[PDB]
Amino acid sequence: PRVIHINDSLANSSFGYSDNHISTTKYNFATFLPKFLFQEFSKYANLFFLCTSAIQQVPHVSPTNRYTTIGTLLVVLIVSAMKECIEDIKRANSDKELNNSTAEIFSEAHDDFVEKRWIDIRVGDIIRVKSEEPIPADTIILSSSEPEGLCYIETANLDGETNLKIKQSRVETAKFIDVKTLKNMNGKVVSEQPNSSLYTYEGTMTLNDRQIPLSPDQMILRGATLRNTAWIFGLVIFTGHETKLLRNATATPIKRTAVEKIINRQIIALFTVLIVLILISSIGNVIMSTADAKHLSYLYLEGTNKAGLFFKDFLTFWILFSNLVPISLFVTVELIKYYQAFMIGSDLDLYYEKTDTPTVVRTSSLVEELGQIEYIFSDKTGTLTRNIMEFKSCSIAGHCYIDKIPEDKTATVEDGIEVGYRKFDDLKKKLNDPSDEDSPIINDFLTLLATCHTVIPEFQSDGSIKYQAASPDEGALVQGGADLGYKFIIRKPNSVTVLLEETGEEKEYQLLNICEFNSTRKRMSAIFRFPDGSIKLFCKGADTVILERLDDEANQYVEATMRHLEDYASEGLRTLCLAMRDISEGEYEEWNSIYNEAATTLDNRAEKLDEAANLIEKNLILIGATAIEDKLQDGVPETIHTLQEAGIKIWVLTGDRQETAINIGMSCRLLSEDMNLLIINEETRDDTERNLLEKINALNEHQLSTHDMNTLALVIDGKSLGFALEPELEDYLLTVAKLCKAVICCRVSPLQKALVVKMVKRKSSSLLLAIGDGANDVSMIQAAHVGVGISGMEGMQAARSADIAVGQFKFLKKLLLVHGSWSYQRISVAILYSFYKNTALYMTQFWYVFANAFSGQSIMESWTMSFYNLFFTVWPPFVIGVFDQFVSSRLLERYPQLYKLGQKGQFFSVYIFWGWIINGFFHSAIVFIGTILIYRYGFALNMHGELADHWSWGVTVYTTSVIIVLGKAALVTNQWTKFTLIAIPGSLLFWLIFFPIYASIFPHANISREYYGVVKHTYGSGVFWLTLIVLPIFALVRDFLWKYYKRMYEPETYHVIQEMQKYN
Amino acid sequence: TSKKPPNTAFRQQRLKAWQPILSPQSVLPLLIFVACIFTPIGIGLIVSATKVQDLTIDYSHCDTKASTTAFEDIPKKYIKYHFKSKVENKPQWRLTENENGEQSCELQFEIPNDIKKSIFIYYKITNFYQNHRRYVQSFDTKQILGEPIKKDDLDTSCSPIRSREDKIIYPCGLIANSMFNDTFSQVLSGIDDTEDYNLTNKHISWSIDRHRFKTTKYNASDIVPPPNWMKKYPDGYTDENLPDIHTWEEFQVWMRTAAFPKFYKLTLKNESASLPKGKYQMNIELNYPISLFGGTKSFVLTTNGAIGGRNMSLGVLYLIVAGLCALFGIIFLVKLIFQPRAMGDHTYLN
Ligand SMILES: CCCCC/C=C/C/C=C\C/C=C\C/C=C\CCCC(=O)O[C@H](COC(=O)CCCCCCCCCCCCCCCCC)COP(=O)(O)O[C@@H]1[C@H](O)[C@@H](O)[C@H](OP(=O)(O)O)[C@@H](O)[C@H]1O
Ligand SMILES: CCCCCCCCCCCCCCCCCC(=O)OC[C@@H](COP(=O)(O)OC[C@@H](N)C(=O)O)OC(=O)CCCCCCCCCCCCCCC
Ligand SMILES: *[C@@H]1O[C@H](CO)[C@@H](O[C@@H]2O[C@H](CO)[C@@H](O[C@@H]3O[C@H](CO)[C@@H](O)[C@H](O)[C@@H]3O)[C@H](O)[C@H]2NC(C)=O)[C@H](O)[C@H]1NC(C)=O
Ligand SMILES: *[C@@H]1O[C@H](CO)[C@@H](O[C@@H]2O[C@H](CO)[C@@H](O)[C@H](O)[C@H]2NC(C)=O)[C@H](O)[C@H]1NC(C)=O
Ligand SMILES: *[C@@H]1O[C@H](CO)[C@@H](O)[C@H](O)[C@H]1NC(C)=O
Ligand code: ALF
Ligand SMILES: [Mg+2]
Repeated sequence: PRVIHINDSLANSSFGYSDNHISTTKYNFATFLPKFLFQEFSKYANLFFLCTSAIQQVPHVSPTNRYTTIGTLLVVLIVSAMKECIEDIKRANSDKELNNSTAEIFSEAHDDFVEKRWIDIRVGDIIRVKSEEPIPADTIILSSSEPEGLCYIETANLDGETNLKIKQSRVETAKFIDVKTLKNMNGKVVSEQPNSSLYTYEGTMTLNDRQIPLSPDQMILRGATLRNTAWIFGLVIFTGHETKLLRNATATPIKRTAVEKIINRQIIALFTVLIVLILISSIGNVIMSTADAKHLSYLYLEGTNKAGLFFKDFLTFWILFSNLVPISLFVTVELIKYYQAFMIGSDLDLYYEKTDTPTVVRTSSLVEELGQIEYIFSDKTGTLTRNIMEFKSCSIAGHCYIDKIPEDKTATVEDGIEVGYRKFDDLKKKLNDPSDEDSPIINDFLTLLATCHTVIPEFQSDGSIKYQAASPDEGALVQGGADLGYKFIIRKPNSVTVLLEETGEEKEYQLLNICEFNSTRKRMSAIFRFPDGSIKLFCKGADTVILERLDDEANQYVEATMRHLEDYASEGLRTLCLAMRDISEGEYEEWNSIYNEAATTLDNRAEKLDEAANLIEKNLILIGATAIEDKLQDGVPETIHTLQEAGIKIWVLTGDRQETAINIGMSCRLLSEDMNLLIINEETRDDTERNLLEKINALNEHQLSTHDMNTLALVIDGKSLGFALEPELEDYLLTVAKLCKAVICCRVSPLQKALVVKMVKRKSSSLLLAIGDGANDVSMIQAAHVGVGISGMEGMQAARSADIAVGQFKFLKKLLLVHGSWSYQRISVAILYSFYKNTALYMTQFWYVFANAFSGQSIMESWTMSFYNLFFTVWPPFVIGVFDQFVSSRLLERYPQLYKLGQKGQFFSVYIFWGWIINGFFHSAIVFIGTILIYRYGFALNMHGELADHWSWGVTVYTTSVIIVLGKAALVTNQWTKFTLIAIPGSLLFWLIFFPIYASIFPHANISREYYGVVKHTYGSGVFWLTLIVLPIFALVRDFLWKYYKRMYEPETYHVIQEMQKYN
Repeated sequence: TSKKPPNTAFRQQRLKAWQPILSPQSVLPLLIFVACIFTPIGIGLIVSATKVQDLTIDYSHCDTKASTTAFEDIPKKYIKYHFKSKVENKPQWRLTENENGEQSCELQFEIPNDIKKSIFIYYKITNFYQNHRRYVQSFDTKQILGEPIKKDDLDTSCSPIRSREDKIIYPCGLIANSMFNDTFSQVLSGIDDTEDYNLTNKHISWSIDRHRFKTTKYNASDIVPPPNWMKKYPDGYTDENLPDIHTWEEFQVWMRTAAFPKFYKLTLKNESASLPKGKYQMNIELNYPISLFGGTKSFVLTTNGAIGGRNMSLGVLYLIVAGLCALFGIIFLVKLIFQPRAMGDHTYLN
């Protein structure tokens, strides 16, 4: 139990509490490298490059330059380090900006409130929060400018909605208004330990000698924001990393994709192959040098030690064969991913021209996941639903009125009871003339709309009045009465003033009593006194409670209103019935004494007041019903339908209550009336366990038909999800959630939005995407494999904290179907090809170790072996991984099931990787054998008996390998634009024009002095051209024929789609 | 519209493209064209390789097998030949020995027809790793140009053969230390009314080696021959024994290393006229022992063709490609005709 003293801070600071210190920075200037290098060299390619560069520096083992590999390694390490430093600076700037907030602390020196900062606010500082300034820490409210300690707090950070939350002070401590009296109160607060449950709190506060309890009605969290209140006094309990807001938040983990986790195992396998080759070659070398000691006397072999030669040929063969894991691949993959992010963030169909905010990919190293998403976790308001509720329809005097009448049923058929749609103009026309009977009912309706609410209006400098409503339906009712003509204006205590734009006269109503809204009552009653001197009761609530309490002999329009509630409920709109009654003075004089009888019983207040009020709602007269819609964004249902067709499961985690979440789910066509909703709203651990057992036992017993599986949804409450995430009940929730079609989670704290994602990604092996807006779901975006934030709106915390930022929800379709799948098909190939064209050359260096007594001689010049991966084989990988489209965009959008081609991993795996490697080995062996067979004894030239040699043959091997890899690249491409036309034949022409220039100039400058007569002994002979013509075709005929066979007599789905595209 | 992306074909990924498709309407004609253009080339190459007539005599083991008195016939496992006619008398050999102890092998063969083509004389070595890592780079490229390189400025690649008894070795490295030093008599002596065939030794190595190999500028009091040149230059160089590697074309030919353990090296040639039919003799000084490396040195007399020598590998590869293309074209044609695909344009599983 945390014990806190209220006045003496120097006395309560002895326990060692926090100091309001928040930290969002991972690295500092004292331990940046020991962690950055550890997280950088925890991979495998980095360790391999480090070992290779460390071994290459010794003199008598390196055939190539010593600074290229380590140079590029240091360059990429510097790039990563500076990116990380920029991100850390961005975090530290926001942390310092938040830390430099001007608070007001009650100092004993000045004995008054001084303007200090959020830092050094110790546990116990009686602080003052002004009008709209955010709350500094977890503070129990003591008083306010309101008459009875009431206050409104917006909780858009710890929740998701902007509705005003009511808090109040205890009656024993809500009297301290001035500051000079705050020095008199004393005592101690015994509170709970720092936790993460937002909607729960418990504690005691002992003042002079009497103690008062505590509850979440007094606890104000750090993420709140006081509104509609001049000032409040708050005693701080939690601070810093102990507040319930920032104690649930977690750090940012390092995100790795599935392609990376496959590449790591591919690198392990390639390292094992490399070790096998090194061991074979070294054993062969030592065996030959031990056996043929007599026939190798012309080399003056030392033979002094066996290990002294073995541990050196080991290093020589390591440096000779380490090109199997190149670094050009690992820089081109990053360049390709960055260019793909640039291309994604440059499309018009992903541009939202309302807020002028195009999409931006803030982390390219994850775009490859956009083609293999299986789950989608989404927050309700902001992403799916715009936070705008609108009064749509009213039904009074048996009629029904809307402004935008649709033409499907504009003709009211007058089939007995009137059903149809009429304009609001005809509503004003039956309101204007007094001869109609319903006009006292119509204006009594519009006063029940413009008076019964509890909305707090406010004016602006423009004159457009903004209403601050504690519930959005009451605010939409006020705006519906306001644009109809009955504007709601200045609200003083115990009276309501209404400005009437029909007549121009400003009325006023004397508020006698209001009974609060209750979910058990689902009613709201309000007795009023009029300018007439008459006492009238207004009551609004659901039909299932007030329809029992009518006088059917009195009202004549019940049959019209129940059918209007039936076609309103057939569209999923939230409805409310409106009732009224004139009352007399004698029953009001008695019911006032009954209300003061309920004011006398402080022991019972939840039960006494409401049923003391229900004495007077024994009979009412129905006016009619209303319909408030909660409009969604454009294209939400179509995108939900498309993403469910493509095979993606969609969950909805929200901070709202249950009924509105279910209504939104029904409205967006995510749920349906036939879908059996397994609702779990238990309140204890054993009860949730029993509920889960009952659900799973009733599900596994019956046969899971396709219709039953499709028509099944799950709805969980936050208090029950708090127990369903324990290690015991985790499997039950997981197995009951996977059978459903859609899952909804209500009353979910920001921590549970991430706990659910963690549970799903641990208990499975599927990729997750989380799209959201606001701050509460940031912890969610950090937990999912891919994070998406709604941008273009105020408070773009998600747009800054997410990996991708989009304008709205309807783009998430094209981000995943087209740009998502394309990427997965591109980079994957761009990796495999990068493991091919490399090997297909350097494996020749292996087939040569049998023709030189296992020495380690290379057949090409070092500078040419370096230029291989720089000038002649760099453009095919980019033109394949950037500007290649294996299927058109419209066909990817028309057939969503093609997305599954990337969802199960049918483009990149270990099998295809080994296939590419073996094809490279085969091509290398073919080249080597053909070349050594054509150049038998060097006697292959027709120039006065002169012969070829070592380099005049290595050049032919190199040219043949280049032509073969370019032919393979040309066979892999699907479409031939312009970059593909000048990237694959372009490299061939580049080499064929660059070799005669490099070999006729650089030898003079003592740069590669081997090519002194190779131009004439290669370009001047016919055998070179004939080999160039006949060997690549011999090597690529197998691939050509297998491609033809696969596309003709055994096609895949995308093959059929490409065949459709080519002709149709 | 400040941050609105541009509306260009490049930025929107809708460039004008051309999608190729592997259809039997264009794949089978391609195989037909390949098989029709690669068979004539292969036939021409095989004809040009067969049109080359040559001869090869493994003159190793001539020390023990050959007869000192009169000529005896060489065993059949040492002779190879390809001519336009038949050989009536097989080649034979003899072992001549001088008074000081130097031996020589005299080969005696017969050319049955007039070879109206340029004649070339090579020596063939086997099991000699000219491409070893410790052997290719072991030579100093500055001494080849003639620059008097000091002892400390000498390249370390000649580490075993780099200076002796505090004296610089002029031809650096192991490439010059181990040189083939068997001398072919620069004439084919005709026997019995057969005229002598005068060969030549000038212009043999590459035209660029006769430009980089220049006469040294060293003085003989500074340099000392390699350990394996001491029999030709006993007790060091002098002011007259110093060789000029500008015209010593055998040295140029030997320095240009080979890529395989079995290689040719041009030694003699003649391009002015032909050698008529008749019996010829060639004398070969036996200095280089084969016990040093364990291979077989041989004397080779060849001509020149379109691809150089008698090698069928190129024509064979052309014919293999053409045959594979024709075979698979026929297979695919019969599979298409007798078994139509009938895939359907709108037949899909989505
Ligand atoms: C004598 C000349 C022969 C020429 C003709 C020979 C034909 C038969 C060759 C080998 C027989 C062995 C197997 C043949 C039987 C079946 C071949 C299986 C083919 C196979 O699916 O996997 C391939 C591996 O391809 C090799 O690995 C091919 C290599 C096969 C392994 C060879 C063994 C190598 C061992 C080392 C040799 C060392 C020699 C020793 C030298 C020692 C000297 C000291 C994978 O690459 P792939 O590009 O084709 O993948 C295809 C293709 O890309 C395309 O059709 C599809 O995409 P799209 O439709 O959308 O485009 C794609 O989904 C996929 O289907
Ligand atoms: C004729 C008209 C057309 C002409 C065009 C010519 C092409 C121009 C050239 C454009 C190319 C653009 C980069 C594409 C990849 C470049 C090759 C590469 O990066 O590979 C590293 C290493 C090769 O290594 P390896 O061979 O694969 O294996 C190890 C082996 N050496 C061993 O012995 O072990 O290269 C080097 O060390 C020298 C070059 C350093 C470049 C550093 C990266 C630049 C970043 C650049 C970052 C820029 C900013 C990026 C962000 C915007
Ligand atoms: C032609 O080339 C061969 C191959 O190198 C030469 O044979 C080698 O000649 C050297 C020079 O005398 C010999 O070195 C000597 O070896 C004995 C031990 O047998 C040693 O005591 C001497 O101090 C000297 O080092 C070498 O043994 C000999 N054989 C081999 C296999 O290297 C030949 O001399 C050359 N002939 C001409 C005319 O250039
Ligand atoms: C190629 O060989 C022919 C035939 O021996 C050489 O022609 C003869 O050369 C000798 C030597 O000078 C002359 O005595 C003969 O008179 C030449 N023959 C005739 C018919 O005149 C020819 O010189 C050789 N070419 C070379 C070595 O380059
Ligand atoms: C031609 O051959 C004879 C005998 O071998 C020789 O004496 C003569 O010098 C040769 N001719 C030339 C120009 O060397
Ligand atoms: F916008 Al929400 F839960 F509805 F974060
Ligand atoms: Mg939201």
